[PDB]
Amino acid sequence: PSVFLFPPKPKDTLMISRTPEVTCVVVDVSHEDPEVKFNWYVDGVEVHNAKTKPREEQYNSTYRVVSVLTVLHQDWLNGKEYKCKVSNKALPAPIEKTISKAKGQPREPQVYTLPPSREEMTKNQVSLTCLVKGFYPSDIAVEWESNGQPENNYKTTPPVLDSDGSFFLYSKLTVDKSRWQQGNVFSCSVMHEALHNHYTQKSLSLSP
Amino acid sequence: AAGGPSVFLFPPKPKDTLMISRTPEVTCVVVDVSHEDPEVKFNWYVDGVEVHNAKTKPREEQYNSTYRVVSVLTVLHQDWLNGKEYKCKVSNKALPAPIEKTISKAKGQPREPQVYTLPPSREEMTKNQVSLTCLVKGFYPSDIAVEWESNGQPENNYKTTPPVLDSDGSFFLYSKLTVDKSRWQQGNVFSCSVMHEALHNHYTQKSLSLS
Ligand SMILES: *[C@@H]1O[C@H](CO[C@@H]2O[C@@H](C)[C@@H](O)[C@@H](O)[C@@H]2O)[C@@H](O[C@@H]2O[C@H](CO)[C@@H](O[C@@H]3O[C@H](CO[C@H]4O[C@H](CO)[C@@H](O)[C@H](O)[C@@H]4O[C@@H]4O[C@H](CO)[C@@H](O)[C@H](O)[C@H]4NC(C)=O)[C@@H](O)[C@H](O[C@H]4O[C@H](CO)[C@@H](O)[C@H](O)[C@@H]4O[C@@H]4O[C@H](CO)[C@@H](O)[C@H](O)[C@H]4NC(C)=O)[C@@H]3O)[C@H](O)[C@H]2NC(C)=O)[C@H](O)[C@H]1NC(C)=O
Ligand SMILES: *[C@@H]1O[C@H](CO[C@@H]2O[C@@H](C)[C@@H](O)[C@@H](O)[C@@H]2O)[C@@H](O[C@@H]2O[C@H](CO)[C@@H](O[C@@H]3O[C@H](CO[C@H]4O[C@H](CO)[C@@H](O)[C@H](O)[C@@H]4O[C@@H]4O[C@H](CO)[C@@H](O)[C@H](O)[C@H]4NC(C)=O)[C@@H](O)[C@H](O[C@H]4O[C@H](CO)[C@@H](O)[C@H](O)[C@@H]4O[C@@H]4O[C@H](CO)[C@@H](O)[C@H](O)[C@H]4NC(C)=O)[C@@H]3O)[C@H](O)[C@H]2NC(C)=O)[C@H](O)[C@H]1NC(C)=O
Repeated sequence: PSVFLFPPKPKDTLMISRTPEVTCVVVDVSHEDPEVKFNWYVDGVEVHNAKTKPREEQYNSTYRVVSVLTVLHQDWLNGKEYKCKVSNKALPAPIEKTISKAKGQPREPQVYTLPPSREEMTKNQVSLTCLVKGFYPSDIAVEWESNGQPENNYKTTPPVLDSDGSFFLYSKLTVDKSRWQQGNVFSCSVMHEALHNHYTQKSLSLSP
Repeated sequence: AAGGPSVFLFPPKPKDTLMISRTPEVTCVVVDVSHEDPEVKFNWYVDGVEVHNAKTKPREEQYNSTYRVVSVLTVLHQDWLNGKEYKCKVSNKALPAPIEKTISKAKGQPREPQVYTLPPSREEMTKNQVSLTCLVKGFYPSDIAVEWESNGQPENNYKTTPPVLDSDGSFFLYSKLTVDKSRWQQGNVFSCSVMHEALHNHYTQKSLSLS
């Protein structure tokens, strides 16, 4: 009976309206004995606002069981540690796992939008590029929007270690050449802990 | 022998397979050859046919007090690019049966990358350093080589992202070259070179300069 501990999603830790959650999912719990207790700790203290979802049989007839702990944005961003502690009857030792935010002095990313190259204008789909460089540590969120809705067709590289010890990444958003040619404005939104309000937005549109 | 000698098979480097003036090599490396049983025999096979052009290196002693033997098979660019299988067979009397390893190019229909160069953002023109971007878009499979040069010489203060899987099943990546604002101001020309099996001549080069 083995444990997996998942951290809150970056964007949930960065925007205070959202709810960051730490997840403790126990997998491979027998029919034999299947009951399982969850106790949660922040810097070694007992918390009791965990919402635990009932046992779930897979096809592996083996049961999965999830305890979700809601956390405070500042506690996570300040580096506090979260331990999940699981008590099954199916092994003597109640067994445990910790996580916390990755360490490192925050570095503020620079965000730059780049129009498509003139060679791509022969195609009827074109690429809009968002470059995010100089950030540390690497937990980040990047998204594209237009006129207040999210834009589907994009993909973001994973962070890449630059020469100066900071990270960079690129996000490519693909759109119809027509929408670009009509002067539609597209925004790159970036969320990172070293930004003011943890948020910035840079716009991009067909220039005159 | 540690838990017996063990074998590792290394493919050629992509660039060597793609430029025909370079020499692509498959390398078979055997480690943990005991002092009691120090002889090792390589047999090479390409699509199940033995070849005899391999170049076997002496036999070098490691600090664990145990041997390392390397054999090097030169391969044909087009044989590798056509998907042929390379097979190393290693015999040593510390082993009950000979060990064999197989290697070959990543499979799948090739697709040609498009290469676009993007100048630095106007907002970056405040800083001392600016970023020149090479977008390489739509390629399959993912083995690729991307380099930056200026006046024939490499630049090397650049980083390439790994291939990212795109929505249409192909890959793309970006290559970022960081340059002194002054060299970009002077009109210095920079060039992104790409090597990939679906390019004409396996090669292309896109240039950008100021204005
Ligand atoms: C019975 O069948 C079920 C059915 O589930 C199956 O799920 C997938 C994999 C498909 O096969 C489905 O078709 C199928 O239905 C089995 O359930 C699976 O069990 C395995 C093993 O127990 C788990 O694999 C582990 O995965 C986690 C990370 O998984 C996330 O991403 C998965 C995509 O691959 C996704 O499917 C998962 O749902 C999970 O998603 C997370 O969900 C949480 C909460 O819901 C959420 O917060 C997140 O949004 C989301 N996160 C992500 C990233 O998507 C991982 O823990 C495991 O990796 C460990 O082991 C490797 C060995 O080293 C290593 O590569 C990893 O780094 C990690 O290793 C540990 O890492 C750290 C250091 O970094 C350290 O603590 C440790 O020292 C180190 N080493 C070890 C040994 O721990 C592994 O990849 C599946 O996730 C799980 N599926 C689901 C849906 O839960 C079940 O196991 C079967 N029973 C049997 C065989 O008995
Ligand atoms: C005794 O000593 C010897 C000699 O080692 C040297 O001397 C001692 C005294 C120390 O000082 C050492 O530090 C020193 O290295 C030991 O021999 C070592 O044995 C281990 C295994 O026990 C081998 O590990 C394998 O490593 C390869 C990658 O190795 C490259 O990179 C190393 C640097 O990181 C470098 O040291 C190697 O020389 C080799 O370098 C490459 O060389 C080629 C040509 O020679 C060159 O073209 C390349 O440019 C160059 N590259 C680099 C980066 O330098 C690794 O691939 C293996 O991983 C596979 O196997 C693992 C299990 O064995 C598995 O966990 C992995 O996931 C991985 O699995 C593979 O996955 C791929 C992809 O999916 C798949 O295609 C494969 O089928 C699959 N293969 C397998 C087997 O599953 C592996 O980790 C060391 O290379 C080797 N060292 C040397 C120098 O040869 C020995 O261990 C010592 N024994 C005792 C008892 O002490």
